[PDB]
Amino acid sequence: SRFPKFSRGLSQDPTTRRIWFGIATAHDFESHDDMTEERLYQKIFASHFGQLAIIFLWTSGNLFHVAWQGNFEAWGQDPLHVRPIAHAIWDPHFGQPAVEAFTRGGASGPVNIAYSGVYQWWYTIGLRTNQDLYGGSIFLLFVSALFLIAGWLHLQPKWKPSVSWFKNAESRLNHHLSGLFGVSSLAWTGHLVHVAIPESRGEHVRWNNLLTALPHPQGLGPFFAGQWNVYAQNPDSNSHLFGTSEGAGTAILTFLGGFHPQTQSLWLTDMAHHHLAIAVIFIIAGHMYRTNFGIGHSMKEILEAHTPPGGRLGRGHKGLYDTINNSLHFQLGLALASLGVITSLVAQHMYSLPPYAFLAQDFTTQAALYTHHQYIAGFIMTGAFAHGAIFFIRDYNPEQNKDNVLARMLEHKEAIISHLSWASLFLGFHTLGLYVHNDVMLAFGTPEKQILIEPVFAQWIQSAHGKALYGFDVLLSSADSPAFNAGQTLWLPGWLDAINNNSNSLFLTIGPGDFLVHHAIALGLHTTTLILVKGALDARGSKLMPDKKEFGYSFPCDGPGRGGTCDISAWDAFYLAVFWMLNTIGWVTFYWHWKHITLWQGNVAQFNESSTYLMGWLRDYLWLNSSQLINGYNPFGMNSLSVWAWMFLFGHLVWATGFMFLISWRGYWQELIETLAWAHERTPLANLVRWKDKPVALSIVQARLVGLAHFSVGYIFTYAAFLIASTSGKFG
Amino acid sequence: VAGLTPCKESKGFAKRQKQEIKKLEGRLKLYAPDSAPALAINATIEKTKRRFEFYGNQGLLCGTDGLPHLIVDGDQAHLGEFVYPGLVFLYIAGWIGWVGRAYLIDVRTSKKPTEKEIIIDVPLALRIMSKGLTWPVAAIGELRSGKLVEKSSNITVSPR
Amino acid sequence: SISDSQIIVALVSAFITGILALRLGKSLYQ
Amino acid sequence: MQDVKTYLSTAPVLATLWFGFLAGLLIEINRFFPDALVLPL
Amino acid sequence: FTPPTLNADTPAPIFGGSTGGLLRKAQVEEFYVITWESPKEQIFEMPTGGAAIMRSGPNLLKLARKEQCLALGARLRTKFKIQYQFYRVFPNGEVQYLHPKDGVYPEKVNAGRTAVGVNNRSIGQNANPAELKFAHKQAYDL
Amino acid sequence: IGPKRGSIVKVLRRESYWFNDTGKVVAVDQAPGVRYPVVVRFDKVNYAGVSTNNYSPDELEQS
Amino acid sequence: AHSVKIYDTCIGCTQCVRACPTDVLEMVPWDGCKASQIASAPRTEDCVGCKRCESACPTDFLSVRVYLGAETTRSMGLAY
Amino acid sequence: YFDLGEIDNTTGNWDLYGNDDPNRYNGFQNKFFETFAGAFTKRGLLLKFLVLGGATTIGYLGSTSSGDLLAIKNGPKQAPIMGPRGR
Amino acid sequence: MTASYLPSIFVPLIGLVFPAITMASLFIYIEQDE
Ligand code: CLA
Ligand code: CLA
Ligand SMILES: CC1=C(/C=C/C(C)=C/C=C/C(C)=C/C=C/C=C(C)/C=C/C=C(C)/C=C/C2=C(C)CCCC2(C)C)C(C)(C)CCC1
Ligand code: SF4
Repeated sequence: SRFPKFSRGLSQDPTTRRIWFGIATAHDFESHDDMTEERLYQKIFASHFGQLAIIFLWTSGNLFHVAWQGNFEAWGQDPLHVRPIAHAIWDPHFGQPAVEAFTRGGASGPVNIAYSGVYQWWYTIGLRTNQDLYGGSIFLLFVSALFLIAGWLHLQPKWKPSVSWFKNAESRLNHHLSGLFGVSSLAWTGHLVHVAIPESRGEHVRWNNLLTALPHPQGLGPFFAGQWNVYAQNPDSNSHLFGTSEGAGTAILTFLGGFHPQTQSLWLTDMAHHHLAIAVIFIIAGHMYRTNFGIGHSMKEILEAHTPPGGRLGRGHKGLYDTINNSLHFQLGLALASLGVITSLVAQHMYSLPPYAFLAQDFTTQAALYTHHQYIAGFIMTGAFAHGAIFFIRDYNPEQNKDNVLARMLEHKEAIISHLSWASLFLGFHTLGLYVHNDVMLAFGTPEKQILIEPVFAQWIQSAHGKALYGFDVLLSSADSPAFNAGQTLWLPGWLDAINNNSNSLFLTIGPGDFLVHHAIALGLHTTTLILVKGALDARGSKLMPDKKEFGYSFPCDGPGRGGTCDISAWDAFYLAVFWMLNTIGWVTFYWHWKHITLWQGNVAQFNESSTYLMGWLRDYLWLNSSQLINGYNPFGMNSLSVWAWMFLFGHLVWATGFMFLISWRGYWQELIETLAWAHERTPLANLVRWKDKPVALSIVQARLVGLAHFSVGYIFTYAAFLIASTSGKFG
Repeated sequence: VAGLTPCKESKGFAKRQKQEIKKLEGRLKLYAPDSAPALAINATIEKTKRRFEFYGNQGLLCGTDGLPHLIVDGDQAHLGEFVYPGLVFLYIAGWIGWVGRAYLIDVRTSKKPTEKEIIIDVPLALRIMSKGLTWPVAAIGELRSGKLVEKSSNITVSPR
Repeated sequence: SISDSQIIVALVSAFITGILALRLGKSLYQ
Repeated sequence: MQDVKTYLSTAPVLATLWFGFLAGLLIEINRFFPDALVLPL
Repeated sequence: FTPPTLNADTPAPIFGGSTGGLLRKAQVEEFYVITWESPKEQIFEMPTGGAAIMRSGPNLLKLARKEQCLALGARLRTKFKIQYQFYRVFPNGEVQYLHPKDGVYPEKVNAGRTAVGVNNRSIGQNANPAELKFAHKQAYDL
Repeated sequence: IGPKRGSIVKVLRRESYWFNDTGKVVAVDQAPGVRYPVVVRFDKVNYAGVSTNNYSPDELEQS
Repeated sequence: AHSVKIYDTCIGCTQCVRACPTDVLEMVPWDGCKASQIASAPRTEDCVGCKRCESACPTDFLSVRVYLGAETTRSMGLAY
Repeated sequence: YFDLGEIDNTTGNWDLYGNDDPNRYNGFQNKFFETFAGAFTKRGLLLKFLVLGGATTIGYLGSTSSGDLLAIKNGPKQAPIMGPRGR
Repeated sequence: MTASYLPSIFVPLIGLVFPAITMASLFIYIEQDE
C-alpha cells in the first residue's frame, strides 16, 4: 500500500504517474477504494473545517502583516496621499536600487503596497490602530484553532455525525438562513451601529466601553416602542468628514442612498439598515422548512407538488429532492452557480457603489478588486458546470428522475446545445464583423463610416434609474412617474446626486463601444455556456460514444477509431471552456480597466472614439497603458513597477509554456523520455543512480490540465501585472 | 434621442468633414493638378463630400465624437438604420436558407444523394433559386402544413 | 505600533494552531 | 460537356463562380452607391 | 496442447547491435524471447530498430516488450510464411510461454479455450454509475 | 424470423448511430440462438465508415 | 490492468484479434452469430489499452470495449 | 544468446566498468576517514542534524550580516520616490 | 517594523529550509514501499 493509499489501483503503478495522480485524485473522495457514505461525508465535513481554518489563518496573516509591517495608522491619518502597505519585503536578491525603490509609504525598508482593499475595508468597519488589527489577528487565530479542534472532533467516533444528519436539508436550510445569513447580518448590524458608525463619527467604541457608549441618544427605547424613525432622525450631513465628530449626525439607521460626499462611498448608516433588513428577512425566511416542531415545509412534497398539469414539464420536479440530497455534486454545482452569480454581483456592485471609505479614490485597488471577483467567479461558475457534468456521470439516476425537468433536459439537450451554438455564432459574426468593419473604416481614413450602435436599451434602463443625460424621461428621470414620487422623499435625493455625477463609476455613460463589448461579453458567456452545457448534457453519452458514463468523468479519449475521439469527455469540455472563461473575463476586465482608465484621468472621449475598433484596444489600451509597465526596469535603471514588469514577462513565460502541453502531445515526449531513460541507464557514473518511479511522459488528461493551469497562471499574472502597473504607476 | 444631436447640426460631424478634405488637400499639394494620381484624390474628395452630405440628410444621430450612431430600437425616425435593411437582409438570408433547404430535399430523393452536393445540379439549383423569391409565403406555408419541421420520432437523437 | 512581546504571543498561538492543523491532518489520514 | 460541365458544376468551381459574381456584384453596388450606412427606402 | 520448451541452444540472428534493445527492465522485471523456425538466411527489420540477418535454422531473439514480439511476429507471418512463438522470461529463471496458448493462433477459433470477459448484454444495457455507487463492481464487470 | 427481407425498418437501439433512422433489411438469420439476426443496411455510414449492422427484432419496428 | 469486455453484439469478424498488438484477444466458440464465434480477453493484463480492436470493430456500437483502469508496467508499454 | 544456466549474463546484468581490486589505499589513510566520518553514517541520524544544523546556519548569517554584506540589511540610503497623485 | 530580524529568520526557513523539510519528507513518503 504505497502512496496514494486511497486508491489501490494507483499504488501498483510503477511510474511517475502514481506520484502525479495521487496529488490530483486526493480530494476526489468518492472515487477512492473501500470507500463508504459515512467516510465520504465526514471527510468532506473535516475538509470544510480545514478550509475554514485556512481562510481564517489567511485573514490572520493579512491582518498581522498590516498591523506589523504596514502603516495602517499613517493611512488612517491621510487615506488620499499614503499608499497602503501590505507587508515588508526581505529578499536576499535585491541590490541597493531595489531596496531604495521599493521603500514606499514612509516605511523603514522595502515594502509591498497593498492593492487588496483591506485598509479601506478595515477603516470603514472601525479598525483604527495597529493594536486593533493585532487583536483581530489573534482572535482569528483562535477562531481557526477552534475550527481545527472541531474538524478533529467530528472525525472522532464519539462525535461522528451520520449521513442522515448530513442529508437533513430542511434543518440545514433553517439554521443557515436563520443563523448563518440572519444572526450574522444582525451581528454585523450590531457592529456597524455600535462600532463603525461612532468610529466614523469620531467616538472610540471598543470592548472596554461597549456597555457604556450608547449608539443613539435614546437607545432601545424607540426600538421597542415602535417609533423606529428616531433611528433615522439626524443623519450625517454633506459637510461630514469621515472619522471626525464635526459635521456628523446621531441617526444609526438611515435610508439616504447614494454616496458619502467626501469618500465617494456608501453610508455606514445605510449599510447598517441594509443589514438589519437582510437580517430580519433572513431570520424570517429561516423559519420556512420543517425540522422538529410540526410546522414548516417538506421540500420533497414542494418539489412533488410543483408539476404543471398540462404536461409541458413532464413530471415537473418529482424525484428531484432525493436527486439533490443524494448527489453531493448537484449541491456543489448549485452552490457554485449561486456563488459565481454573486461573486460577479460582488464585482459589479463594489465599483459602481463603493462600500468602503476612500476605496473609490484608490484606482488600482478598485481595478484589482473587480478583476479578482470576475476571475474567481469565472472559475466558480465553470466549476458549477463541471460539477453538473460530474453529477450526470456519477450521480444522475435516470430511473429516479423519470420524465422530470432534469430528465427532460437530457430529452431536448441537442436543442439547448444547438441554440446556444446559434446564439454564440450570431454574437461572434456580428461582434467580429462590426469590430473588423470599424477597424477597416479607421484604417481607410473614414471614422464616420463605422456602424456605431447606441445601446439604447441599457441607456433606457439608466434613464429609468435616473440618468438625465440621454433625455428619455420615462420614470425616475421624469417627475410625472409614480415611482419617482414614491421615491423622491425617501432614497432618491442621495441616488440622483450619486448617479448624475460624472466622476464616479455609478452607471457610467455608455456608447457604441460599450454596445460592441457587451456583445463580446454575451459572446463570451454564450460560448462558455455552450461548451459547458454541451459537456454537462453529453456527459453520459452521445452519438459518437454512448457509454461516456461508464468511462468516468475525466477520461482522456476513446481511441483514433470512429473518426477520432479526442477531447470527447466532459472534463475536456470544461478544459476547453476554461479558455473561454479566460477570454470572457479578459474581455470584461479589458472593458472595465479601459472604461475606468479613461474615466479616472478625465478623457472619456478616448474610450468613446477608440473602443469601437480593435486597433484602439491594441494601441490606446494594450500599448498605451503598457508604457510604464515594461519600463519598470531598463538598462538605465529600475523603478518601483519592476516587480510588475517581471511578473508581466513571467506571465508570458508560463502561458506560453502551457502551449507546450496544449499543442505537443504525449507520445513524442514518451519516446523522448524513452531515449532519456536509455541515456541514464548507459551513462557511466550516472547509471549507479536508479529511479524507483519509471520516467514516463505526462498523461493525456494531466497534459491538458498542466497546459490549462499554466495558461491560467500566465493569463492571471500577465493581467495582474499589467493592470496593477498601468494604474498604479500612472494614478488616474 | 439618447442624448445624440442630429448629424446635420452637429459641430463635431462638420469638424470631421473639414479635417478629412484638409488631409486629402495636403496630399494633393505634391502632385500636378492635371496628373493621373491627382484625379484619384479629387475623386476621393468628391466621394467624401457626397458621403457627409448623405449622412446628414438621412436624419442620422451624431454623438460627442462627431460620429453617426445607429438607433436599433425600432424608432419611427430611424427605420433605415436597422429595421429597413434588416428586413432587406432577412429576405435575402432567408432566400439563401430556403434554396439550400429545398435543394437538399430535391437531392435526397435521388439515386446518389452525395454526388449532388459535391457536384451541384445547376438546372436543379437554378430552378429553385428563382423559387426562393417568395419564401416567407413558402416557409410559413410549410410551417402551417407541417412540412417545415420533422417529428422527433424520425430524428437521430443521441442517448441519455 | 505593536510591541516585541506581542509577536511572541502571535508566534506561539500560530504554533498551537499549527499543532491543531497537524492533528487534523493525522485524523484526515486515518 | 457531359463531363466538362460536370467539373464546372463541382463545389469549388461553383463557389468561385458564385462568389466571383457575388463579390463582383457587391463591389459594383459599392461603386455607384458607396458609403452606404443607412438604407433610404 | 503441450507448450514448447525453450531450448537455450539455438543461436541468434546476425545483428550488429542496437541501442533499442534490453534495458534494466530485462534485468529486474521481465524480458521476452521469441523463437521461430526459418527456411533460409533472410534479412528482417528489427522491432528495436535496424536490420539483422536471420539464420537458416531456428532463431532466438530477445525483446523487452510483448508488443515487440507481435510487431515482429506479424511481420514474419505476412511477409514470410513462418510460424512463430514467444515466451516471457523472468529474472529468477522462469520461462512463461505466452503465444499461441493453444498452439493455434488466436485469430482462428479453438474448442479448448473458454469465454472470459464476455458480457451477454450490449453496451446500451450496461447499468448507470449512479446505482453502483461505493462498490467494487463497476458498470461493465457484472 | 424477422419482419421481412427488403423491408424498411426503424432502429430502436439507443447506442446505435442509426437510432430513429430508416434502414433496409438485407438478411435475417433463421438459425436459433442468434441474438441479433436482422442485418440492416443504411444509406449513410457511421463514424467507422460502415453501414452494415446486426439488430434484434425487438430493436426494430416496421416504418 | 485494463479491462477489455466483449458484448453479445459481436459477429465474429475476427479483426479485433488481428488488430491486437499484445495478443490479448482470442476467438472462442459461441452460438450467437453466423460465424459461431465471439472474442474474449483472457490476457487482459497484457493490454496496453491502445483500442486498435475498437477501431477495427465494425459493429455499431462496439462489441469489444476497452476500459482504461489501473495501469501497470504492462499497460504503460515501457522497456526500462 | 539465451543460456538457462546463467540468467544474469543473458539479460544485461554486467558490471561494465567495475573492478575487483580489494584495496589500493594504506591503513593510515583509511583509519583517519572512518574515525572522522563515524558520526555521519546513519541516514536517520544524518538527516536530523543536517535539517536542524542547516536551519540554524542560514538564520545566523541571515541576521549577523551587515550593510555591505547584503543589501536587504543595508536599508534605504536615499530619499524615497514619491508616486503619482501625491501618493 | 517592530522586529526587523524576524524577516531575516523566517524568510530563509520558510523559503529554503521548509521546502527542504517538506520535499525531502514527501519524497521519502511517496517512495515508501510499505
Ligand atoms: C444556526 C446554526 C448554524 C450555523 C451558524 C451554521 C454555520 C455553518 N455551517 Mg452548519 N448546520 C447547522 C447549524 C448551523 N450551521 C445545522 C443544524 C445543520 C444540520 C443539518 C448543519 C449542517 C452543516 C453541514 C453538513 C455543513 C455546515 C457548514 C457550515 C458552515 C458554512 C460554510 C461557511 O463557513 O461559509 C460561511 C458562509 C457564510 C458566512 C454565509 C455568507 C453568504 C454569502 C456567500 C456571502 C455574503 C456575505 C458578505 C457579502 C461578504 C462580506 C464579507 C467580506 C467583507 C469579507 C458554517 C460555519 C459546512 C462547513 O463548512 O462545515 C465546517 C458543512 O459541511 N453545516
Ligand atoms: C525564498 C527562497 C530563497 C532564499 C532565501 C534564497 C537566498 C539566497 N539566494 Mg537563492 N534561489 C532560490 C530561492 C532562495 N534563495 C530559488 C527558488 C532560485 C531558483 C530560481 C534561486 C536562485 C539563486 C541562485 C542562482 C543564486 C541565489 C543566491 C542567493 C543568495 C543571495 C544573497 C547573497 O548575496 O548571498 C551570497 C552568498 C552567501 C552568503 C553564501 C551563503 C551560503 C550558505 C552559507 C549555505 C549554508 C548551508 C545551507 C543553509 C544548507 C541548507 C539546508 C536546507 C535545510 C535548506 C541567498 C543565499 C546566490 C548565492 O550566492 O547562493 C548562495 C546565487 O548564486 N539564488
Ligand atoms: C448542468 C447542471 C447543473 C448546473 C447548471 C448551472 C451551473 C446553471 C447555471 C445557471 C445560472 C447561473 C443561472 C442564473 C440565473 C439567474 C437569473 C435567471 C437571474 C434573474 C434575475 C431576475 C429575473 C431578477 C429580477 C429583477 C431585475 C432583472 C431587475 C430589477 C430587479 C428585479 C429583482 C425585479 C446542476 C449543478 C444543477 C446539476 C445538474 C446539471
Ligand atoms: S491518444 Fe491523443 S491522438 Fe490518440 S485518440 Fe486519444 S486524444 Fe486522440
